[PDB]
Amino acid sequence: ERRRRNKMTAYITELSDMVPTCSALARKPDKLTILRMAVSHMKSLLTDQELKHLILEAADGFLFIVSCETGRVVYVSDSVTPVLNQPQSEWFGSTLYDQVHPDDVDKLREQLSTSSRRSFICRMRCGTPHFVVVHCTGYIKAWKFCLVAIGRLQVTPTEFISRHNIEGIFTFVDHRCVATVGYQPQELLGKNIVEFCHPEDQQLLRDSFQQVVKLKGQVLSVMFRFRSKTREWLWMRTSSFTFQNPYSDEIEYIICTNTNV
Amino acid sequence: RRSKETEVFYELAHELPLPHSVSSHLDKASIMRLAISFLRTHKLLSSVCSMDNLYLKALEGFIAVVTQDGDMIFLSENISKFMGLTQVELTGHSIFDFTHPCDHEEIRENLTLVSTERDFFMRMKCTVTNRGRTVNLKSATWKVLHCTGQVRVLSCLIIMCEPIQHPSHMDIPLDSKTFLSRHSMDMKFTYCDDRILELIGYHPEELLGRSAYEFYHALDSENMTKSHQNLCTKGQVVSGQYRMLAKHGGYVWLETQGTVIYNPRNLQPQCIMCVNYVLSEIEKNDVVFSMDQTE
Repeated sequence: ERRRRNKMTAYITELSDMVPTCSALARKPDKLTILRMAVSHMKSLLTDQELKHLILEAADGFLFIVSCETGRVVYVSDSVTPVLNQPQSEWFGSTLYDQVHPDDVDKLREQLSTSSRRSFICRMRCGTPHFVVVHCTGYIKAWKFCLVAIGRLQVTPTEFISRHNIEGIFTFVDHRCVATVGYQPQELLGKNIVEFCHPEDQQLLRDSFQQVVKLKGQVLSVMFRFRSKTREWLWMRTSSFTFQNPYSDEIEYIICTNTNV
Repeated sequence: RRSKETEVFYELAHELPLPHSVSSHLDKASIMRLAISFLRTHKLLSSVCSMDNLYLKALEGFIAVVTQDGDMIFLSENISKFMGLTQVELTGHSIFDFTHPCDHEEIRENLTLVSTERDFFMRMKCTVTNRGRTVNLKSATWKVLHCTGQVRVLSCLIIMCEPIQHPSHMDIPLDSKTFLSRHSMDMKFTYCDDRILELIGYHPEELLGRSAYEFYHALDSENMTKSHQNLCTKGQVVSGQYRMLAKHGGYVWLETQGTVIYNPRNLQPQCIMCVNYVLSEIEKNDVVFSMDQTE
């Protein structure tokens, strides 16, 4: 083919642009030379440390090895420091159990049993008692045993929130209702939102409800008087929208945001 | 002379960071692409920093750095292990030449632009079979990879690509804090294993036929919808951390792997099998969030 030879050249060209001792040259050397100036130039020179470096960049991961029988940390890379805000000196020579959430201790015990590939998720402490979610990947290598693994990180009242069935019945409320309306979640759950609205407002609420369903997906806001736990009538605005199943587009429930005015 | 070039090409191949073995079999175009990419690679790295066999083996995935225009200028060695395709075979080629076109647009925009962070799922060609073996490029399967990394200044995207272990095909050990579930495509429970009871307090009979969305804390519902659609559209997904409402108050933290299961005989999407990683004990045990908890 024609462009066959051209792309070897683009490659070649590229090569010399990138071999400094070749690139820094008065004019461009030939094929046989650049070919032997790159050879000499790398015979000078992926780094062992670099592969490790990429992980940190990419996965925000760091490496560690622990003795399987005890959980004794036989090694931790220093990347524990950028990853965990943790000194290798804080980490090397230690026990993984010291480093996890007391509730991750059990889960941790099962991973280190004599048996292969291993992989799990756990919460670790970072210091200046705070925990972060860490995905651990690795394998068992004898060292009576050690675990070779990588831990990486992961990417990420004025009101209270409710979910309803399309009838207006309460099926979910956050703890801020107590703060917003004085009710215990139990006191709202299972009853119709209609049952909490002032008579003179109730059709608007229903109007609102017939509309948000009909105007599927989208938000509609409506304002009404809510009866507190202490019975006093409270002005409230709730903005809500319908929530549909991503597969079926069945309406899962109505989602409301109910803001004390 | 041809002879005299063929000599240095070999000289170049063996001084490529490669086994004398593999170094020895390269055509010349590849020796270019691999050498080139090695220098290209080496240039990105010094910009960032200012027993690899271990690191390589601890990985549940492979590393890629890709240019804003799609060229795959570096691919870690163990990818062959996951995608069948080897470092040599792909290096210097366009990512878009190996990803589902339905994702190209998505990839493009992850390659582009001001937060640097990147996390997404991609269908990439795989020519190694479940349990060892290998296939030809025409006999390629689509494999979903979970990609996390950062876009970084000419730009580069530096990501880790992890395969999602298939529920019917498990190399890997499971502990206590994990349970299985099956769903219809709308994520309604169609099965749940006995460990759920111990773990969260529900009986499977209480969950069967029940839509997954009603047991999510509501602050999470919108976010999980994304997981669902990903799962459907691409075939597998990893959810974020989420709270699931527990039988008697409060909720648990979860992470779930979902896979669409196919009928090998009629090639119908049969169901969704979920591996659910429980990340905590019950939190806000005191707070009743939903109607079910009443029971």
